Amino acid sequence: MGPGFDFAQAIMKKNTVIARTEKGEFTMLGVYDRVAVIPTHASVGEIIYINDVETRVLDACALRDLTDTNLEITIVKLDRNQKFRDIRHFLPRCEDDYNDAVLSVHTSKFPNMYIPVGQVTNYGFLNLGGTPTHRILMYNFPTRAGQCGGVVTTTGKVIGIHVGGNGAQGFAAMLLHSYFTD
Ligand SMILES: COc1cc(C(=O)O)cc(OC)c1OC
Repeated sequence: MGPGFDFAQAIMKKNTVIARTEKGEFTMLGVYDRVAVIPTHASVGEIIYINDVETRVLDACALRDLTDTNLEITIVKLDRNQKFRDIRHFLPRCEDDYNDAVLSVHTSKFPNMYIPVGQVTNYGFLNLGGTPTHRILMYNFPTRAGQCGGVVTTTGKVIGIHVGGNGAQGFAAMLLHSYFTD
């Protein structure tokens, strides 16, 4: 409907797949080569379904900060026959607050879904499902089951992936450029 939705749609159309684990179907952001991200609570194993294709997992790393606190991001390398467009130049370098973000989701349950979530706070610490978590972004939208892994963007930046909510607020894990230096 506007330039925010334009950027979000460009990311969804080329850099997302539908990931299925034993814990559910998730929006999965492809970042470069065969490397993607997903919430850690997806519990990625040795095998994952990618757009309903059985796919070997070459590597999976559940990220933690240097205080050894959960970040809720798993980086997955997929045994896929095709690379993602490299979008690392759209990742922020530092923790920040943002204006006018979009949360985009693509699954069987929620195809081509885009939500204007407005202002995004650098919230920091969250007890996420009982797990102390750092680098959380917060937005005031009543996000639901089915939106986990959803991409959070502004115009020109891919800033986070949706990991939870409390009925009134939604919470995303930050994506930082430094996670994807190879
Ligand atoms: C349609 O929105 C954009 C898409 C892309 C892209 O390369 O996908 C790059 C942009 O910045 C130059 C955009 O504007 C912020």
